Amino acid sequence: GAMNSSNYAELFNNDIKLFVDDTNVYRVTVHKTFEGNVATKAINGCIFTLNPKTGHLFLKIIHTSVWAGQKRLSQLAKWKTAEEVSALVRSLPKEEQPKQIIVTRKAMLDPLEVHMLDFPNIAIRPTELRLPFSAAMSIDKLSDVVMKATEPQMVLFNIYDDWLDRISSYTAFSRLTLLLRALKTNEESAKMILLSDPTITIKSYHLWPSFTDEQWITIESQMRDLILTEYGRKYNV
Amino acid sequence: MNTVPFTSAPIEVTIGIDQYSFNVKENQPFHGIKDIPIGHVHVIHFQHADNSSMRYGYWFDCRMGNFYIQYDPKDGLYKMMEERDGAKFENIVHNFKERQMMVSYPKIDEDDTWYNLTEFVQMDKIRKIVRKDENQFSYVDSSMTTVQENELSDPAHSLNYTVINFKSREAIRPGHEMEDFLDKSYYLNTVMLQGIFKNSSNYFGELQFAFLNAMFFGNYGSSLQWHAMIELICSSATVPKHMLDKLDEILYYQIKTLPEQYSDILLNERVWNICLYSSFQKNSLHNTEKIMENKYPELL
Ligand SMILES: Cc1noc(C)c1CN(C)C(=O)C(C)(C)N
Repeated sequence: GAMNSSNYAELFNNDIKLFVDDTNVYRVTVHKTFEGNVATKAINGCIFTLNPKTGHLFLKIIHTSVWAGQKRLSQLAKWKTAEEVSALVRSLPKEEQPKQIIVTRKAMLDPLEVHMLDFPNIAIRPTELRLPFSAAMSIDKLSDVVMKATEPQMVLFNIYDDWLDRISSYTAFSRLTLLLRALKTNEESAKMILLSDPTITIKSYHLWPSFTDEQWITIESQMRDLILTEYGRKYNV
Repeated sequence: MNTVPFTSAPIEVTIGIDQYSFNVKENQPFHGIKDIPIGHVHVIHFQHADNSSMRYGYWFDCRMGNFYIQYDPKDGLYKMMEERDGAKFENIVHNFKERQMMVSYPKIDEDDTWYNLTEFVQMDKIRKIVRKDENQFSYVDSSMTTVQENELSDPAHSLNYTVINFKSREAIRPGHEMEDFLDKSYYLNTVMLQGIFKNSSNYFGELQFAFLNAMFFGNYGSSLQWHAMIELICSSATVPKHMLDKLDEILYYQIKTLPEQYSDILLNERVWNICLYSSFQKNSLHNTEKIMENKYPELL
């Protein structure tokens, strides 16, 4: 059934699984028209499909042309997400296909179940975890490839860089969710923390800076403080 | 007018015939039901006084044979049997009539209720849902499961309703996933009506039979089938105008007949609110919406 705190280590077992987050598929800016009405302008979006064990990210870029002349875009976006995830699964060799797909929002369950009828053995699950994957577009290199796209495109990343050489998947996912939670709560502070020391760079082939094990402990502590800092500023505590 | 004679009534029982019912005491001199209208299917049903567990009964059509009930003390129920000897049965029915040992099917002349509940129900279709080919009548009870229920366990004792599943490859055309899931017209009109049922009359007959088994036996899988068949129409944007108008009449009489006090277990809040207030047909069921709002406003 649902994925939660109780069955959390299941994420890092050897059954292939993917998280799917549709938050950033349909993105708009809201603006005034010359006549003083309101209108939206879509901007490019993305499906965030992540293997939490390996770090493999299948970033399907959603170009604004897919919305042209369509109605009820917020509903269409869930179905387009499910269409693209189903297409991804069908594109993978059988031994790479997931056993389970965990959607971060329950409104994705029926769209994905219907698109995956051909795969009755792939379990479609919700989660009670509040995961911060919406903040994916705060990772500069991901945001850059989405905004520069002129057509539909799939781009493959490892969201853990080379961390798995040194830490376990469980620890890597914990670091990722802490980083993303901070970027989501205070993007400016979070990005300040990540770049404050110019001697630490992001490799061309990486998303995050090349911190030593010791420097990651400092960074991780600074991110926790931020989440608590913002939490006080927010609630006055 | 036809007659269902009884050899006796050895155990106390509430006997139903269609929407009517009466209590018979243990060893009371009861020998059956006369003046049964020809032209309709009928159901004769039973609930023992000492074990209200298991309502059970028999669907029949008096045009297809001479049927009677005798209690079996071994299997502990009232069984329907066919007498092939017309002469002997006609004689039995006459002698019992003369001794006034039969209740009369109590139909008011103005009253079209039973016709309205069974308009599309045919005995030949009942016998394909309820398989026991050696008898001309069909046994149903409270506990019998449907083919669909069994897939999710004795197959010979099942209700073979047409399986309806909105998240199935039958319901969803490859490449029309969103379209077919949000607007079930393809599934209704091509798969079910053209493909399986052949016409709306057979569809309505199964819908009406499912309701009657839900109401008379408390049969849960029958209730599921009835609601699924309603929901498939209501969730279709393109339905022939004659089917919508007939559905409104069918449901109106079903809601009218339902015991006010069984609504909590015979009516699915989600389906009815969806069908009356959200679906494509939310404005096409005027009669049904009015009786539902006046009789069961809590459900909504
Ligand atoms: C009562 C009733 N109704 O039809 C018939 C026939 C009967 C009586 N039945 C029990 C008979 O005579 C036999 C013994 C042949 N089953």
